[PDB]
Amino acid sequence: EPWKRLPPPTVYPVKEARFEKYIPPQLDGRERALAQPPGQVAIVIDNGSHSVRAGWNFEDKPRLAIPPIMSKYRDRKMGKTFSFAGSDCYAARSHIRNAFEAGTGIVSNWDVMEHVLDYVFVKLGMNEDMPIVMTEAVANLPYSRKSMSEIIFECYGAPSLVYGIDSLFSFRHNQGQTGLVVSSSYSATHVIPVYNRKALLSQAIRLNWGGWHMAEYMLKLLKLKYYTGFPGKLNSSQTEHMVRDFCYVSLDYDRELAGYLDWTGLEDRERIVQYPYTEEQRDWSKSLLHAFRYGPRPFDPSSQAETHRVHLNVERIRVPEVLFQPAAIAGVDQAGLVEIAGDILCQRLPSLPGIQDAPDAFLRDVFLTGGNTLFQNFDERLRQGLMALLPVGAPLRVRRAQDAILDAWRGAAGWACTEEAKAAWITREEYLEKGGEYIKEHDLGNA
Amino acid sequence: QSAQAAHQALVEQLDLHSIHKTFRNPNWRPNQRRNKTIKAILGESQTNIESAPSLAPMKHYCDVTGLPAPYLDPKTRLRYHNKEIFAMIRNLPQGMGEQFLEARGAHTV
Ligand SMILES: Nc1ncnc2c1ncn2[C@@H]1O[C@H](COP(=O)(O)OP(=O)(O)OP(=O)(O)O)[C@@H](O)[C@H]1O
Ligand SMILES: [Mg+2]
Repeated sequence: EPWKRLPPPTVYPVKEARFEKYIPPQLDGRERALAQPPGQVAIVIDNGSHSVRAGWNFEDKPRLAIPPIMSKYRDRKMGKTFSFAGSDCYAARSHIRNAFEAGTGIVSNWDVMEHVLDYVFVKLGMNEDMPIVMTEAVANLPYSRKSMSEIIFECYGAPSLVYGIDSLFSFRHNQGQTGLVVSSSYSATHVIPVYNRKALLSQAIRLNWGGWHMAEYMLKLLKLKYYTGFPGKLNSSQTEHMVRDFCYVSLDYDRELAGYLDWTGLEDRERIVQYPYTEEQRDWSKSLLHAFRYGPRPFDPSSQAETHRVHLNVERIRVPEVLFQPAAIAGVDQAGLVEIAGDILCQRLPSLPGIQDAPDAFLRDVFLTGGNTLFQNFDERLRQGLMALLPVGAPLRVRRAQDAILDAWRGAAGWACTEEAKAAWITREEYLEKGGEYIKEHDLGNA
Repeated sequence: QSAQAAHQALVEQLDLHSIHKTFRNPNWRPNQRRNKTIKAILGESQTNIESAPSLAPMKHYCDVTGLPAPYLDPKTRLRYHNKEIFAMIRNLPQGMGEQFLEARGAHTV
């Protein structure tokens, strides 16, 4: 029988978000900042919903990358409050709160956010004054911008602040002159047309699907697959690492899907992650649900090693495909990524009367940004989808950002002290005049 | 035990609460109601108008396995790939059918 002939399975330990080590305040950073020329220093904060990334504009990478979470509690066995605001918070009692409203790009728990900023400035080595460049969401809400502005000016006393968009910093860092920027991120997915280095934000679209939604959806699927009761504790922190490690975009979904559970070759369409177990003529071989749940091998509940493992199978491809088929696969009731990009390129930009050489000028650089684009074949899937919509022989190119996570911070850092940026800075006195809803409109920021 | 003492030493080393943030303005204290929800922030308006619906025909997938589904069960409203999965679907525990709809974000509650 085939299962007698198959090799022993290869199995991956479950990964999760974990604390690894303490990092002290980086006092050499404060020293270097005081050594730079005047007006050529800023603190740069890519306020990402998955990671807050922070560092000095004069450096090539962030010094900090931490989740936007706090844990604060009183230890009843010691009588003192403890507070943690990054990966020091182990994501060991996990009283976690998150600055962001879950599944959105918008900050809403300002107490967590203010504790997160406290951690940032402590670990940047500030002890008593520096310009701050901060990324915000596309179309970030005025009330949210006000609250963040109040914190930066009135609590921390910072001299100057500017808000840009992480997507657009990433585009300019990769020499983006004109193009269609496609961002898929933890919070969301965006398509933004950029014309002569200025984003046409009135033409941008948000999908409301992203890396957070994939981890949550992957969790729903696993809890359904093992609804008989998986003995391990399923957390979306684990399913995030599954989506990163194992999922990929299909080049031909229906043709790849319909054969995916075929008993031949399922031996390595499946992938197996093991949870840490506590060690002590019609049958399964013709059933589909055994293949779905347990793959090409016999199963016994006697083995603690063969319980406490999940077999991914169809969700290897079914999870990324929600971006392309949102209503079909997850009821998201929104146009797919290819249909969104197609609508912009085909309908909007040729109609928009100020533009010249549309779509063709944009087709020459469709640009991919944000971590949730890093799936394999994401580019080729997007290219082939657009190629069917664009006129024959259109010079479509799809291009990935270099280092598509940190690169958005590098764009902000390189931009931070340019004259275009310093024209966009708001000073505290301008804030005290105008209040925190006011902004200098500029190429890389909201209206 | 030293392991527990070392854990306490690490927990102290990680703690931010013991540290006086010299850069904080002590006089400033927030409005405690500032943590509004997005629903409230939007509703206070009376640009998050970037959402995009669709009109393309929708392909049908199996609620249990995600394989393509030829069939829709008129009872459970679940989509299913084959008669083996139909056998499962009507043998589900009392609340499980609603959970399969919830993964589509369909509901009948
Ligand atoms: N190699 C990878 N392949 C697939 N997904 C990945 C990979 N690396 C990270 N991700 C996922 O992509 C997301 C990271 O996105 P990113 O860090 O660019 O967003 P962000 O700036 O934190 O968020 P946002 O702008 O939405 O507020 C996470 O969901 C993460 O799990
Ligand atoms: Mg981001």
